[PDB]
Amino acid sequence: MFMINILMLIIPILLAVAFLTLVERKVLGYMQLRKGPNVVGPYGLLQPIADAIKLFIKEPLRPATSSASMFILAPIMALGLALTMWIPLPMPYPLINMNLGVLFMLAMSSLAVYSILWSGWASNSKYALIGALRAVAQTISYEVTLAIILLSVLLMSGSFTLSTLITTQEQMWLILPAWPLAMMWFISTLAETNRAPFDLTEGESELVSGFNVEYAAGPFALFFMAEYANIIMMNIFTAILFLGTSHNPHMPELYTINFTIKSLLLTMSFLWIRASYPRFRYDQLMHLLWKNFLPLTLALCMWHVSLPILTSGIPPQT
Amino acid sequence: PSSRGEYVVAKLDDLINWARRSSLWPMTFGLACCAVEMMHMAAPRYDMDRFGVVFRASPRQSDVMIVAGTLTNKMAPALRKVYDQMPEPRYVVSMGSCANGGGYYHYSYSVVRGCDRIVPVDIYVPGCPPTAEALLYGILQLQKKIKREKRLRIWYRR
Amino acid sequence: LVSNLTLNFGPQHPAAHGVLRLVMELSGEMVRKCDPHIGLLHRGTEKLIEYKTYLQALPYFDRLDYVSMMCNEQAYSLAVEKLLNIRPPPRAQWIRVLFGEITRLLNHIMAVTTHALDIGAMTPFFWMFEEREKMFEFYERVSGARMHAAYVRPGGVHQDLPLGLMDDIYEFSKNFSLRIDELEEMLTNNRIWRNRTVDIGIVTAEDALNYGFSGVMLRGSGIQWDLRKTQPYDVYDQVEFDVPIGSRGDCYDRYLCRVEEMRQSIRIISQCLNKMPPGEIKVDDAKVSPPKRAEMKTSMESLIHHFKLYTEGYQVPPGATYTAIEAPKGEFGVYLVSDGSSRPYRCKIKAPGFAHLAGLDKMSKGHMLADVVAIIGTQDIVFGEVDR
Amino acid sequence: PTVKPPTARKFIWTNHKFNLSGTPQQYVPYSTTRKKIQEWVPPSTPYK
Amino acid sequence: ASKVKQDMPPVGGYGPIDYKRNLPRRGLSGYSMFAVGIGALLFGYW
Amino acid sequence: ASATRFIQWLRNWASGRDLQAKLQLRYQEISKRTQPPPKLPVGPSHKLSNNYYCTR
Amino acid sequence: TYKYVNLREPSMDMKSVTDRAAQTLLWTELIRGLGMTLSYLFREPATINYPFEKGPLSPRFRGEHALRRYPSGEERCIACKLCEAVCPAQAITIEAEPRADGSRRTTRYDIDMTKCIYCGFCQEACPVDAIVEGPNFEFSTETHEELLYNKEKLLNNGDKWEAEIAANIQADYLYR
Ligand SMILES: CCCCCCCCCCCCCCCCCC(=O)OC[C@H](COP(=O)(O)OCCN)OC(=O)CCCCCCCCCCCCCCCCC
Ligand SMILES: C[C@H](CCC(=O)O)[C@H]1CC[C@H]2[C@@H]3[C@H](O)C[C@@H]4C[C@H](O)CC[C@]4(C)[C@H]3C[C@H](O)[C@]12C
Ligand code: SF4
Ligand code: SF4
Ligand code: SF4
Repeated sequence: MFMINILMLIIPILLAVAFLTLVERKVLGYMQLRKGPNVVGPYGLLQPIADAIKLFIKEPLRPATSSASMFILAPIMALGLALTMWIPLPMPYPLINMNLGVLFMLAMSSLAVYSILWSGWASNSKYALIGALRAVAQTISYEVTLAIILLSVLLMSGSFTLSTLITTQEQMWLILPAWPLAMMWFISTLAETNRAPFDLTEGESELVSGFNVEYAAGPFALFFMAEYANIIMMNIFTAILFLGTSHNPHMPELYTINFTIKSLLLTMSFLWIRASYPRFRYDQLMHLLWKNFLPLTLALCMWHVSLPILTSGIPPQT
Repeated sequence: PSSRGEYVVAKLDDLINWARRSSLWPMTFGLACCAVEMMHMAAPRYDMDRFGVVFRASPRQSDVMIVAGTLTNKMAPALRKVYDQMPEPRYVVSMGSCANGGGYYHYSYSVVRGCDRIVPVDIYVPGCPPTAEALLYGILQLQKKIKREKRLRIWYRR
Repeated sequence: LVSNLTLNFGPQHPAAHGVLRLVMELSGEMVRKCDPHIGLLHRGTEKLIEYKTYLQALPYFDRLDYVSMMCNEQAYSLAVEKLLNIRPPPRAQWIRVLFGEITRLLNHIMAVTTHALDIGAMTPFFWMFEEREKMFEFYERVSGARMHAAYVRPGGVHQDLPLGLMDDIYEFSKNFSLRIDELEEMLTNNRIWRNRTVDIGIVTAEDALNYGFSGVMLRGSGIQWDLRKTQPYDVYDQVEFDVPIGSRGDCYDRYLCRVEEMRQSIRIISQCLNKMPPGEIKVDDAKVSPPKRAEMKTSMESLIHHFKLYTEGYQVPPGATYTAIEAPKGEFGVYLVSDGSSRPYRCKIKAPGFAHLAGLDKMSKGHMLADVVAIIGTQDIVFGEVDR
Repeated sequence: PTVKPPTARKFIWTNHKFNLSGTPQQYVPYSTTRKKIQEWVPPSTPYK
Repeated sequence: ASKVKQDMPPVGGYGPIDYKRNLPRRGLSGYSMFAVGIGALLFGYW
Repeated sequence: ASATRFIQWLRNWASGRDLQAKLQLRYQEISKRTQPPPKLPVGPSHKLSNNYYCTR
Repeated sequence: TYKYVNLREPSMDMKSVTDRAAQTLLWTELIRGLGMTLSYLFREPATINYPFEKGPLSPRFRGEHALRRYPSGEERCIACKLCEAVCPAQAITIEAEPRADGSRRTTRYDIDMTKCIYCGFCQEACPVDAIVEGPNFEFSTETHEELLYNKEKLLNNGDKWEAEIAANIQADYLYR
């Protein structure tokens, strides 16, 4: 019954990533005064299937890889970690109920930079690596503020249990008391996943080749599935963290509906933002963190440690 | 149920063909003027993406090369380089007089008289430039050309 | 010379300007040397023009700056007319200003939107090519071709405006300022866009003139120079408009100048629609301009002139002229030499993009690699005219 | 065309045909001129 | 035949056409925006 | 043009403009595709007398 | 007459400084940019449903070439070679002779459609409206050889498209 419950989490994730690609192309289209996919299946509902079948029958590129082992680890590591990040999410009950769910998710996402680093080193092209190194410095940079911001929030929740975040926001969303942190959190999840205006990997491809340049259609398609899995998961986490739905233990499915709608609307705000702004230059997205977000994140971390004490509002430990 | 091998191969062939024509990611050499009409084929009025044809594709994920402008002798080696890097199945669409056969610089010393001297071409789109609608007709002709492929059916009878 | 990165836009992206091979030396993120290699769209156009009559050579000028089709035609026509010593009639001069400003709008939409598209701002590109698509219809209704009209010819224009065109142009112009405003709601005050353009590719006024720059590249640095105002050529002395002038000489001022030129073009188009006069469209002189198809099938003299005009062509008196116009990209000029026959002896094309691109190395000094994309975009380079 | 029918000419096609490219009815170019230089035909007579 | 029939503007000219930049100024002043933001924090903290 | 009033209010508010006054699309404010035949004028040299080419 | 595109001096009162501080920290202009994109999502797309819907053209449109006939059925072309002489791309090749009835008619009329620039000079130069550019723009082919038109092809195009071509000439011949 648990093996089933795992496949009731893995398979639906892959299908959501499949149909996020349709939703992305159609939302971008209508913001650009066009229709987007609407020919392959009714309203483009078969576009993801055609793209999927097309890529896996495509002739593979020539690996020409320096390290065969690290060539195959990178996609396996990326895909496996992306699926693993979903096991502690309370929707409203987690698949695995962890007492340190927040650290488990924070710790697991820190390993996601190995896929970037390995594939770049295994690519066998010198400009591919400098692409991977530039991306890694961006990923680990915006992890810093995510950890500190997450630390600040958990000082009003009182635990690392992800299901305790629901109880904290039973009376009111944490978006009110922590909107300065929700702003910098939301951006850092854009930069964490390498999304516009932070998708320097795709934008500067000609200047510096991206790390995923060497993989064939099938293997490259897997790198891409892991990347939207993270984007959906980081907005599900954004919803639980700052827009906590109320849980009625007799009607759990009502939580799952209201919860799901909030996850989509943030996930479609990623698409909304992609269609609205130009890209950052690399030294500018490093300036934004080390010289804007980090000073404010540290000041608000100091504030959110002092505030519970001076208002007598320290949350329970249990 | 009961089914022959011939029937199975015909249906699988229809599946892969439907996928390949439904998801045509084009690489575009915007060599000259004809690239401007290629850009109008992506703009709102025609919107090639609604057919499943992505606006921008990398050379090594592309399915079709669209040669939109004059191919000069200085540029010909680079175009053949890109063509070789493209993974199969690969198709070339020749757009406009210049690429089709040299056009209005056909008698020039610096111009390749047609891109079929460099790479194999599947569809020729006439015009100087072809209208965005004329290019769209050409791409839809490539989809029908792909629909009629019989790779599996031939393989069975080998 | 930490490393030399030979950047070929051979695998071209959705820009369509052409293809540029750029050879750079990157001492880290910074750029120390930039070396454009520009033979890839060289088609021998100037030599081919020597084997064509003056009329046969005109379509070559559509295909130079292939986003300024009717402005390139006007430069050729103004040069040939000057050697012929003839004058186009007043109605055609207004049609040539009217479509000269519709062409300026066409060019700046491509210039600003593809500049922004390269710097990641994809959406305004789609917003504005719905407008360019409506402008392409004006081109097709007067000439039959969406792009290469071949409409502006020495002596005037090929045909008269079809009935109902001026109303449709007015309807387009009435809604168009709002379209520009939407574009500025996404770029003018956007901090990301400003960070990518402000104080990038600065050019001093003194270095601009010596390097041969023209157009926005001068006016961004504060030089008060516009050929339409100082050396007017059609009816531009009869239309009121202001020249936008920059103050810092960076990309952001050049971006602002172009966006303000689009507004002044709509201002001019408004005056052309109201002041359009009646009359004929081509010089009433059949040894230069072909007669009407009705007269050619009725009159012996018209048939003879029709027969000779479309075979030998009109002969141009011997002489050499340098004619330049304020093209959207800059000063577009032709040095045209006539040996007295019906085919030009030499036709040298002065492309504003030729000098601007040569000035890239100067502008790129002390900038990151990602800035070079912004510098090339603000120059508005199309390789049809860079190479010819 | 219902309100404003096209003028009738006997040479105009009655059955419109669509693009025949890639089919056994496609158009194949060929020269429409007759031979220029005629060759002298040797006599069948053998006498030496 | 009939007097010349050409493409001409309607008698009286066309109506005025806007060309000037118009970005309408929206939103509350600087002071008000901070007060609304800070007011929300206090309500959330309370 | 066929947007309900609520959606009209929304997109007007988001952009800060009265979009319905200056719609991007064209409906029936465009010229008719069929127009009356023209009668174009003749040039200044269409004279039956005092029109010697040597003086122009 | 010139104007300054960017010569403002920012005000240095506290009220204005706070306005820019609020803008810098609260991302005001960035939200405004998000508003414009949101408005377009609820605007109607400009896309048309090709091939069921087509983009508007005019009578003057320059498309595929065809050779025309008189109402009686005789070919309009008299082999004057004015089109061949004018053709900027040298796309036209003509040969002629006296027909069996002594008429001045071509025996070869060819257009290399891959040389042609679709400029329409040949129809401007024809004295008898024999060569025209039709309204067809959908005739892309799979092989290069299918784009080298001989006389039969262009005569067949005239027979195929005469109904439309004649109406387009009727609509524009007065402008010409
Ligand atoms: C009583 C004590 C209580 C304690 C608090 C009291 C004081 C509270 C008032 C202070 C509020 C702090 C504001 C926190 C937000 C972060 C501010 C910030 O970092 O903005 C500055 C940053 C760069 O600044 P820059 O424009 O480059 O200026 C030049 C550099 N000096 O600009 C940027 O961030 C650029 C970001 C670019 C990417 C933006 C793309 C998305 C924009 C739309 C998202 C809308 C918000 C989404 C919200 C999601 C919520 C779930
Ligand atoms: C990999 C995935 C198939 C996996 C699956 O559904 O099981 C397929 C389905 C749709 C595809 C996407 C879209 O079809 C097209 C997108 C547009 C750009 O070309 C980038 C790739 C792009 C983002 C594609 C990435 C990937 O190949 C996708 C996501
Ligand atoms: S075919 Fe015509 S439009 Fe295309 S590149 Fe050549 S000259 Fe330009
Ligand atoms: S349209 Fe122009 S290039 Fe084509 S055949 Fe006629 S004259 Fe020659
Ligand atoms: S088509 Fe016209 S111009 Fe050409 S040879 Fe025939 S009659 Fe003369």
